[PDB]
Amino acid sequence: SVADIQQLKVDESDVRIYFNEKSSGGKISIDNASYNARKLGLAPSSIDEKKIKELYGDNLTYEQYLEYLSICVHDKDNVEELIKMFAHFDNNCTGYLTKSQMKNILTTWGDALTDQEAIDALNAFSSEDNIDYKLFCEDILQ
Amino acid sequence: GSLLRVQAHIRKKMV
Ligand SMILES: NCCSCc1ccc(C=O)o1
Repeated sequence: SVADIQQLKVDESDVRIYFNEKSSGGKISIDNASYNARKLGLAPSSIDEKKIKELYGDNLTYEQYLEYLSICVHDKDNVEELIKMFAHFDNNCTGYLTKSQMKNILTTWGDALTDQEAIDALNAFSSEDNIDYKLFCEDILQ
Repeated sequence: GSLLRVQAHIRKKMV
């Protein structure tokens, strides 16, 4: 209600239908809410999930889920912040990180991916060992 | 920080 529901960029019919696909007893789990956010093209982190859990627990009513989705819009996101994070690790200044170097970063810190998730994501992007991380960040943001 | 945004967009893409 106080949330930015109007602004939520997403087809509202999909928002509802995705909720009905995953809801049980009128509520949707956080895991399924984040899944739906992703299907709608939003990118929640653990910070977003923690915020909504702190407010409402593990199972959200429809209204609460709408509020969760509005938390997930991340208008501030840009490619520069993503590139700069990887550039931290590019100490020899090549413009590339290997798949192993990328796998290590993505699986060791933050909202760590599993080895298989990282590997699958990197393999989906490129068949070569050297990854242009600028192009990778451009790809994931869209 | 940034890292989380990177991981978030990868999870989005792989869905
Ligand atoms: N599970 C991550 C919660 S906050 C820790 C963290 C790691 C990296 C960042 C931001 O890039 O934030």
